[PDB]
Amino acid sequence: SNPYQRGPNPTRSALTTDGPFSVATYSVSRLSVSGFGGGVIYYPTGTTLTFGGIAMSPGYTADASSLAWLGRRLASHGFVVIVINTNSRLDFPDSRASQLSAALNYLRTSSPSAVRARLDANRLAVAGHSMGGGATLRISEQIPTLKAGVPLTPWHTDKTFNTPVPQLIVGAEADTVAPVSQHAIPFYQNLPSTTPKVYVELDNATHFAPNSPNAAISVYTISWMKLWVDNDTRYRQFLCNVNDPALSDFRSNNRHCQL
Repeated sequence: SNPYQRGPNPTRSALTTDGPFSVATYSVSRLSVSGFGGGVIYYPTGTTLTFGGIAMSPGYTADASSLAWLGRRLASHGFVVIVINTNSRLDFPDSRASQLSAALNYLRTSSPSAVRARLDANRLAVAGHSMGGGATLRISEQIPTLKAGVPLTPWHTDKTFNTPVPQLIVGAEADTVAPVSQHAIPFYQNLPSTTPKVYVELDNATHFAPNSPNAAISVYTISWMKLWVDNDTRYRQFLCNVNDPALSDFRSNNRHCQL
């Protein structure tokens, strides 16, 4: 019996809409926190259970609203999610990584009591778009107790990240901002061979696909978070033996397909 398992047995279709948990939102004002620019918390309501936490970073120039659909999507599947605003819209990936760390500390320590009541403070993960995807890789190096990272169409000047944190990297096949041959794929290849890793390549997609509702991004992000944050092996089925019309490529070392 897995004490972290939440929700009914999944289907692929179920991972393309908001999940079964009702969601509350809390706006974190810039002037109320230090180390990051505030943001929005999405968290489950109507429940006595606790859930893992996820911090998400937008990309260059963007704010938390650019990932609002995804923060709510994840929270509704059973997670406490903070989507950050950054100190400056022009912050680069390593700065964003520091701010994700500050946001996770805040989430665990100083967020509203109703948020902390829903949070298992020890089961945490990260995701982000573009420069925020680079930040996801960087913070995974810095905090190797994180349970998972999901870099979405990631961008970073550094290509090698030494982390044991399982990563599912989403590339956009037709990306010209962070071309997968120069960003996503090198990131995937250069992670340690012993780290569980997946590369999902969205067929014909472009750089800003993650900022709009996207069924494939939802399926793979929920599944990776469930598998690693909750140890929920019911989600292996979406990550193994994959033949998905939305994808132009799927690569993995398949460490996640077994215990």
